Amino acid sequence: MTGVSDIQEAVAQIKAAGPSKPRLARDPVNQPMINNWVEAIGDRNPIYVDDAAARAAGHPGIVAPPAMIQVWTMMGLGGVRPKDDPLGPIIKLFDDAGYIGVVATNCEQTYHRYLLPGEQVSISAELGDVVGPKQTALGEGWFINQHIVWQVGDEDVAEMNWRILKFKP
Amino acid sequence: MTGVSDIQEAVAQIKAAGPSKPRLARDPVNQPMINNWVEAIGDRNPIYVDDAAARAAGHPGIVAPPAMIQVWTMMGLGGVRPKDDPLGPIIKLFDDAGYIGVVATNCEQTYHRYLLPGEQVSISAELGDVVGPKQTALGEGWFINQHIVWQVGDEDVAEMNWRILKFKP
Amino acid sequence: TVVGAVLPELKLYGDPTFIVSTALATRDFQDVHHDRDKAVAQGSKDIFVNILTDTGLVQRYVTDWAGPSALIKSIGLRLGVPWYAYDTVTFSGEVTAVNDGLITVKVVGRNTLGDHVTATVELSM
Amino acid sequence: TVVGAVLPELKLYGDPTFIVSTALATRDFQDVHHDRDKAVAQGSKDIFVNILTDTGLVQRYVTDWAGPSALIKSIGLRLGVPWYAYDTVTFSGEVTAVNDGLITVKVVGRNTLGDHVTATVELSM
Ligand SMILES: [Ca+2]
Ligand SMILES: [Ca+2]
Repeated sequence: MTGVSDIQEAVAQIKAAGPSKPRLARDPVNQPMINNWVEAIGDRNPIYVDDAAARAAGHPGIVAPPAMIQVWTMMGLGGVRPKDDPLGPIIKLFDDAGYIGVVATNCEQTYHRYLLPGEQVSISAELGDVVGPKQTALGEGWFINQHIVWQVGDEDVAEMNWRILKFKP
Repeated sequence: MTGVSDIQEAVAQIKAAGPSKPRLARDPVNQPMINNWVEAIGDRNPIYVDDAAARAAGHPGIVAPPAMIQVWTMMGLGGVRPKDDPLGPIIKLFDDAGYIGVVATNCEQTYHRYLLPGEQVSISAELGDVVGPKQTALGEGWFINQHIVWQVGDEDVAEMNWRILKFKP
Repeated sequence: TVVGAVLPELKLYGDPTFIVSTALATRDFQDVHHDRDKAVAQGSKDIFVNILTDTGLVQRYVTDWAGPSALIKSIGLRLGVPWYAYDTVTFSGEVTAVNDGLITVKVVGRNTLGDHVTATVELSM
Repeated sequence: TVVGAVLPELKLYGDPTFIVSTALATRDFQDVHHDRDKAVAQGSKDIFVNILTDTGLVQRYVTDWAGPSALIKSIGLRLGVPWYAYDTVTFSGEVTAVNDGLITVKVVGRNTLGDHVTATVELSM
């Protein structure tokens, strides 16, 4: 509702709900989407496209680019986040408090292993540290961290900690 | 070289080379690219995305949209047509004769059967009727037909007859 | 169905996201469907919908009406005025032929510039 | 390799086709990466490269140098100035750490507006 001590309380309330329930990627890791990605990115690394080559470097066969991990679980054209994604409530909270602007500031991804075509990924999201109010070039704002985990079944295969600044312009 | 009777002779020379040698699609018919397409086109036809539904209408399981046939064999980002594609020589011929402009006028596709995920398509192209010179809204020009055949192995599964106008602006 | 049966109307707004996403989903990377500056440089007003998307929408329009059991046999397009960003194409349909269980539909897509595409579709039940 | 080793330079021209095709290949359909009018409406100069493409290029830049046998462990991005259409980003690299067979590279992507992205990459041989 009203003010900073109330924002801290609301953040705590969102966190208490726990992480979003795992959401399955539209498709398994698959070669056609790998092909689209390496084509556009211009990455000619043989291990993403040639079974034989994905063995001299020590993999079983073709592996997906680690940096594709977020691609598999993107919402897609006109997609809407599930209700239990903490991102929703947290943006809504800060917009209402007048911190209407947003920019991403940091994105850190960790890859526990490479993925193989056919493996299907799930994503879960949790709220991390929320820090503020702070004075920034874009104005007064709060830094919000979100912590993402990707799994193949019950195996933790990658994660992302990313941070946004919600601010008053 | 020089003039209409020479253009007719050059067209005949291109045709004498015969159809392009079959070129394999980058990928087999596949569900992720079907998903991208039905997503963007906004076609909610269940048979493209649900094995069970692709049976009440009488198919084995999920079938690809017939209108996707050309998608599988598109050259892709920065792709270059093989030398034996008659399109190349024919454009070059008419550009040199001053018919530098181009527009597509007709596109007719025939689908012999539906395709299944996993099937891999090849494409062959042949020059059809070349008609001209004719007076058009865009100027004097020649209508050029190209005939495309798609195969799964040695089975004719679809074709396209399309027509362009090469003209003097 | 009968000869003279009219299909339900379908209006589609060609916002840039629609034009770009359909072109790239048909693996058509020509700059005229996603790069306005290249489109203008080549004498077009704006980016415009590609021919493979035309084919796909005509297919969608007829199966929207005919339903899942329809088997599309052929789609024939006569190409018309461009479908530029922010123009709306209205699809109207009319059944023209019925014979031996083979149905023929005439489809017209109209926008502000006029007739964008005229299509003849052949299908089974 | 050694601490202080510099990677080969990589310059990338951000033409609209690059910006659009990479965004849609990362399945990012936000209008700011393909719709100039929506980008301008939201206060940007033009369309701009998305964050997933940044991650992918940083990955590419390091494996271009390290080669196929490299195992990427982590990619950390600090986000900077926008990479707008027709701007060129130059990637420069410097090895900062070597320990227990774990290599750390500092990557900077620079364009006309300044530092577009600063990256820390961890990998195996
Ligand atoms: Ca972990
Ligand atoms: Ca045939």
